[PDB]
Amino acid sequence: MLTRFLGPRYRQLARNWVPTASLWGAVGAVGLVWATDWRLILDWVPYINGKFKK
Amino acid sequence: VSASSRWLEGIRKWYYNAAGFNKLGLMRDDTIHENDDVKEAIRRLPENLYDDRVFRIKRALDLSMRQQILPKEQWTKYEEDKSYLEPYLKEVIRERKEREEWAKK
Amino acid sequence: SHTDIKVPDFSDYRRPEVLDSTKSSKESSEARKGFSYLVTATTTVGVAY
Amino acid sequence: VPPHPQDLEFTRLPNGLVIASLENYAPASRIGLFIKAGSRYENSNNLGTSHLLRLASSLTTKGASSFKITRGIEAVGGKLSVTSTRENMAYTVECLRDDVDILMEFLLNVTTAPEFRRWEVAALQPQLRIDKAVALQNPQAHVIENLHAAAYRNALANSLYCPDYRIGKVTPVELHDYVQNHFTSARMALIGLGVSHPVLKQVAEQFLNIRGGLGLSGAKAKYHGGEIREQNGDSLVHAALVAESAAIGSAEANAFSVLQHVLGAGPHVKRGSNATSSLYQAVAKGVHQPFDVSAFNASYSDSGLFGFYTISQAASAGDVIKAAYNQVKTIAQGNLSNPDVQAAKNKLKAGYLMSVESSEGFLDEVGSQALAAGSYTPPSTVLQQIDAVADADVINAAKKFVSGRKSMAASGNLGHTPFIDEL
Amino acid sequence: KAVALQNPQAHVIENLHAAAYRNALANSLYCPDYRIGKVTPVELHDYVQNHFTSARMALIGLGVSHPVLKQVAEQFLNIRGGLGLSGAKAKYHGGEIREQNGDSLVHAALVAESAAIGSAEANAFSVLQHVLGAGPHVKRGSNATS
Amino acid sequence: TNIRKSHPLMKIVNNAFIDLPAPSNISSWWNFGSLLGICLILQILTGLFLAMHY
Amino acid sequence: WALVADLLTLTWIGGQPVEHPYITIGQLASVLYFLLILVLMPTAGTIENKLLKW
Amino acid sequence: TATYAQALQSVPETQVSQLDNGLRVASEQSSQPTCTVGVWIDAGSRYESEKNNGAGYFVEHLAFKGTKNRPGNALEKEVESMGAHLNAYSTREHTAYYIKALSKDLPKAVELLADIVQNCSLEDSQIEKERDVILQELQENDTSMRDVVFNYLHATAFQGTPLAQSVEGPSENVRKLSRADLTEYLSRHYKAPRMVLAAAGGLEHRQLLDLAQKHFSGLSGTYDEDAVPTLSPCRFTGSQICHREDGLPLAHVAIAVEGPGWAHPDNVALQVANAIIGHYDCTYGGGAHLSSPLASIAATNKLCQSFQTFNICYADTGLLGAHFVCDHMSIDDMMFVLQGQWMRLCTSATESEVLRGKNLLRNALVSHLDGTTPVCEDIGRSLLTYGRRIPLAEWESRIAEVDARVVREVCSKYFYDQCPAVAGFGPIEQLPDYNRIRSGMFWLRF
Amino acid sequence: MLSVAARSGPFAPVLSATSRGVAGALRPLVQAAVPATSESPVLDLKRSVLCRESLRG
Ligand SMILES: COC1=C(OC)C(=O)C(C/C=C(\C)CCC=C(C)C)=C(C)C1=O
Repeated sequence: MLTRFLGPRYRQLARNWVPTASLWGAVGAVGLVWATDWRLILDWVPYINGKFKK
Repeated sequence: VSASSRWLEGIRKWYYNAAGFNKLGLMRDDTIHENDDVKEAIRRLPENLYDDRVFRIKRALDLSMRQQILPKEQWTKYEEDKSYLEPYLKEVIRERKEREEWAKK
Repeated sequence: SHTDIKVPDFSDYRRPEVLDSTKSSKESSEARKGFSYLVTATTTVGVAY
Repeated sequence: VPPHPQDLEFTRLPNGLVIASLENYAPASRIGLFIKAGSRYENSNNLGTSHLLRLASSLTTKGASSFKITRGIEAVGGKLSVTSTRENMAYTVECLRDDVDILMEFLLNVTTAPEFRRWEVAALQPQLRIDKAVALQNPQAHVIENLHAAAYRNALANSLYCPDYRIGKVTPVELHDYVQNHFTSARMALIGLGVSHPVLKQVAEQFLNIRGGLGLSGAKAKYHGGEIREQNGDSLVHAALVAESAAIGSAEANAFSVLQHVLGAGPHVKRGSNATSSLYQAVAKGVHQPFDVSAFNASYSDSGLFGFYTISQAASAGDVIKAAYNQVKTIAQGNLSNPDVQAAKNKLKAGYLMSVESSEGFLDEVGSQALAAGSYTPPSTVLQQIDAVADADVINAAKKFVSGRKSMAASGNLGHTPFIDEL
Repeated sequence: KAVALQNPQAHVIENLHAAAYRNALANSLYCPDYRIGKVTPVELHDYVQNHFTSARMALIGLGVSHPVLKQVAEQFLNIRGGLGLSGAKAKYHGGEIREQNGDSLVHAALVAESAAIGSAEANAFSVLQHVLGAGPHVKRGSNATS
Repeated sequence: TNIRKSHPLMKIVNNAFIDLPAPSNISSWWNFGSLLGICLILQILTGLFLAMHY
Repeated sequence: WALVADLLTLTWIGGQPVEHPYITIGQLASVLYFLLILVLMPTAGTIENKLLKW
Repeated sequence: TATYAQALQSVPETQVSQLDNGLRVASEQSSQPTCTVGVWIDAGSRYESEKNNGAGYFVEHLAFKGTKNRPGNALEKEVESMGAHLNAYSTREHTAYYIKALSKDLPKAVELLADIVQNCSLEDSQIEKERDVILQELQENDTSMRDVVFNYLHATAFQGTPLAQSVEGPSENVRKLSRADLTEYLSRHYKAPRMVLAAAGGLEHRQLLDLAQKHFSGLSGTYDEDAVPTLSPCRFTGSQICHREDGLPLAHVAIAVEGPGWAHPDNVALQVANAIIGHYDCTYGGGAHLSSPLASIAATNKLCQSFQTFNICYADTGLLGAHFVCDHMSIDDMMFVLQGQWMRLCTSATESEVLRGKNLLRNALVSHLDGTTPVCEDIGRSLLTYGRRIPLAEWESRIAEVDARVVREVCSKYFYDQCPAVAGFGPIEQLPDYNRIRSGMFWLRF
Repeated sequence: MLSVAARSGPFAPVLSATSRGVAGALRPLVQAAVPATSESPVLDLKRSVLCRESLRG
């Protein structure tokens, strides 16, 4: 019952949705970084930078 | 053939009796979970078997209600359990799976 | 007789980039959607804030 | 130059099956299986069985499921179709040449191995209602249906479309019995277009050796005559008036086919006055504006119907019919030119030739000939046969129409449409 | 119509008349299906004005008095002038209509032109009918004089 | 006609507590559905007279 | 019923100090909860089907 | 047996020559006893004004009613007596007059076409008869809901432009148009750089050219000069026209984006993608199990009585989409599903369906080109639009080139996030709002 | 001469997998679109005409 989903067309379907589903993670993460002000990742960022460290 | 497959048959017949749907007049296929394939097979059943199917299930839901059982004569025997659905179920599935292979290419 | 139907003139309403019957519209589309979409982007950006 | 053609190849098998192929060197292929199985071989107890059957052409066969027949054929851009007339059914199949073998398999499956499953057949019954509803939205369909009903007791009187009382009533046993009794070797022909003769002969010897329902084109249609009348208001009276002519492929048949072209089939010239049309000209002298007439010519195995078909305004119906009738009478009484006949001859000759220009048309005609006749008959000799119709044969055909116990169908506001009696 | 026509006899006698006459008697008791929804208030208006007139009419009363009826009639039923004559005149023609079915059973009627009502010849026919056989007389009877 | 069926509110109550086809058949193990509902409101109603005073 | 009586163990044991016997049975009952639901009850249902020729 | 590729190379070269004059004159020759000739003209409707719309229509009506050399029904009597058929059409872009004849009759055929296409007795008596005929034809046409919605769809998509117009013109022009008006248009348009004489069937091409110089010498004469224009581009708007009429039992809808037109390479990929979606009709056997998801769902959920894809195709522009007919309650579901097909195809076209696609096309093309009449028309149209006959092996190659990437690229270019022309007629309460139509031309997911 | 239909006259229906349901033969309409107010349907409870598999580059 897993099994159904494995084949040339599904391989094709996977690939056609790859740019999108990784552009969504890019949305997701930048989104998550901004909304919490994360520190670790945001120290790296060449304008954004001068809000804590001074 | 031999003397060992009638222990497997004996164990089968035991579990059957333990399952105890026969105590309410039911055949094995009366008791199948109605999923999508199963629903189609009930649909494909001819008028006589559907009509007997519904009466069986009406009987047992009635007993089941008044928390009773049938007399021991009128229980369904293991031998004699009529699997009327299976040929239809097999065929519905056979088709679903052909569909599923076509969907892959 | 259903042929007596012409569509009314919308020149008053048509954006400029779309004023010429003589020229394609496929061209200004980008800027036109671009423009209207920018507005919505900018809006969410602000809202987000 | 395009090349050397090929010739048609043609084989009677000793079980009575016919095979014909051309290799015209075409990018696509046409295989038809033509079967003496038309509505005429229905009886009182099973009417409409062959209609349901015509619709049933993609229900599950022994290895091929419905799903496959559909999906397999669409996968290659193929086509599968069935055409009943009152005499035959024709399963034809069309694809590019690289794909014959897959389409062949589906063909033989459809025609020799249908399962007609209970549930599939139940699901299909509503389609008779839709299918009929579409067809019958031509007034001509109703008329020609009632025409045949009126003309014959028998077998040709059966309709192309399932009687309303039968919709939902035609059983998988009836279809099973229909195929077993009519889809047999001696009732059959397998025509191929850009396949090879070996391949067809092989298919046929392997897959189409089926003996024994039935024989004979053979109820025999009994002509009877009489009239059917459908009150309406539709806008316009459609009426057909007809007498017994001549079986297909007799000489007398060709005389009728000439007489038709004397009198007038369809137009030739878009929005034309139809100046060489005897009937039209004749009605028009009497009748201001909107009408049509054409000569009507149906030939069967057994029998055939000739006369004419009028559309008019309801009040003008008698005038249109009575004009048209007299015009025929005028030919029967001997008023035909030589060149009048010659132009019909050209209209008919040119017409036949044009009907076989194309794959769909040629194939249908070769199929039709195989069953009718057991021959292929090349166009030069068709034209030879046309040419052998004397003027007096044409007169005598008109003479036959005029004196013959008549058959009539009409629909509309019929209160000015006459009665036979009154013609 | 649907109620009425659930007798097979209704269809038969309808087609019987259709077949027998060109004319007027061939018309059915029940509206043709194509006409349902198509018959207008002007058509009804014209029907009553042209047929419901004094010379086409009679007023019969049962335990009323003749004065009272004569009064009603002179007051309320002086309407002149559509039409005259029983008078299209039905033209007998003959021929046959045939409805394929399976219903259980063939209903068939077979008929020829007889005689107008109230002629002597009419009564001869009405006798010939009783020679040949109308309905039963005896519940579950062999119908021995039929 | 019967206003239990037609009236927009009562409709909801009718579809849920009145006319609702239920099995012929369902046992005492079925009753805990209502009893959760009873517990729910009884919690609310004793909760509130607590909160007046808490 | 094994699930229910395992749950009855687990209720008893949490009502109960974290100390010699007590620990390891509590540990085992823990495994058993997850084992019945994840592994053992699924396998029984497969076994039962095999016995019905289903 | 020969292969299919083998069979594509087999079809003879379509053979082009020109007169010293500008009449192109062209043949595909074959073994048939029977042929089709005549004249395809770069005249149109896209060519007429507003004043003088309906004109070419009005000529088509007059073209066959007599010449100076063949007065009254003389022409009719001639065509009929040799068993030939004579026929015509006018589109927005193209007029054709053609004879189906015996091949021995190719002398008289071309001769009559010459006479029609050059010597048209526009007799004042007759132009008065035909005005009533045409007004009748207009009343006829209003009842064809299908014929209407496409006229509407033209009217709204190309609002402003010559392409917005009907072929028949409006009532008022038919009523008013003069003898002068018509010979004006005739002088303007029926000149020889804008005609092909095509034939197809049992003819030699030499034989045809002889008949061209025999019967077409002097049109451009000497001539054209002065006042040839070409066509301007037509603006595509998109935009909705909604003709609400709850008295007609089924709705018609036609919805389209702008296409690129005749010349553009990427019509092949559009036609492939179109064929994937295809067409339905309630008399199609096999329902349920149809390949096309639109067709499948339409049939199972009775959504529909027909639909059809199209790629209508003008000079430098086009209408690309779909038409359907349905219950008043279905217009929404039908809209949804059609849009969803387009977008699935823009974003996530897969390889197999694209091959089905390609095959349906190869099958369509080859099936269509069967008969002298279809082939003659193809010579015909193609020469006016393309300048060559594009041979069958070419179209194959252009079909073969399309994969999934080609589809989802070429679909994206034309369909993704684009304003459509919409047209409705009938019980159309439930037709989506334009915004909501417009919003179905993109996915938030994508 | 033998094609019992396109001897050109009696009815031939045609069903399909793929294309659309057809009927036959001859009968006029045909010189009667031509004089006029002969409508008809084009498209109610129905089906499409000439139709399809019929095409282009
Ligand atoms: C026989 O079995 C039962 C059902 O199924 C057949 C029900 O549908 C309901 C309906 C639930 C009610 C009235 C209480 C729920 C309250 C809240 C606030 C959610 C009950 C009681 C029930 O016993």
